[PDB]
Amino acid sequence: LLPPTIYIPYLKMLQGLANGPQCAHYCFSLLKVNVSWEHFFHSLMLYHEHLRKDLQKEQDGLIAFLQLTSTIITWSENARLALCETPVVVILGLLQCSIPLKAELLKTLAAFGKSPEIAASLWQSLEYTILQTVRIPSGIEVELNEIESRCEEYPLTRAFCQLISTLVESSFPSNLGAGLRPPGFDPYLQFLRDSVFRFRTRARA
Amino acid sequence: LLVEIERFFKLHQEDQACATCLILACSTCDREVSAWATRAFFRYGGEAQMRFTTLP
Repeated sequence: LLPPTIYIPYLKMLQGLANGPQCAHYCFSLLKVNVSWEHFFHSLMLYHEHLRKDLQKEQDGLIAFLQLTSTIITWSENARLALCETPVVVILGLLQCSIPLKAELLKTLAAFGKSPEIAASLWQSLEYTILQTVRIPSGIEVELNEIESRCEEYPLTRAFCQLISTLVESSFPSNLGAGLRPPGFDPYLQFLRDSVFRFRTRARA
Repeated sequence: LLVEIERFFKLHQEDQACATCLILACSTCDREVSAWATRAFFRYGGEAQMRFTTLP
């Protein structure tokens, strides 16, 4: 069933079905072997182009698409890399667009992040995706601004934190941000000053 | 070596690596990836690794 609304509920229903580590595996196979994962990313890619070229129905569909990818990627193993490489590139592109959604893709991205060394593609995406627009003077504040400009809303931040929590778990590239800015991990922690400084003054416990 | 060019660097030397990097960038019928990477190496060297520089 193709109708956009049926299609989105289908995605949601399957997410529910994906529950066990075991079920999640089947859901993985369902798309991979006997709609394919590729079709799914394609849809996301297409929406991305339409969104940017343009500059509720879509939110329904996209939100569902993400809800599903998230559910499985979380409950999976070596398979995670396979989905990772593939939604990773597309998801990154989607994040660049404004979207309401930003947070959600960040949550999914995080699920994709692997335990090992091959974090690097992800860190580059994140740094590039904060760094790109911002103009950084030689001081600290300008760096904070880069993050603040991009991570405008609450969902954006929570998603960002989940992704960061995952990447920071155990590793990252040397001389990160080289070329564009003063390198290193430090500015990210500064950003948290913006966050947990503020937290005390939340809304909404 | 395009993906690791240290090995080239080690044997050949930095200068030669730069020269070859320039040729690959300019070189015609090359994939964009190759040209861009070589351009990147030429321009920026290896990030947080080999730096590209005048030294007193």
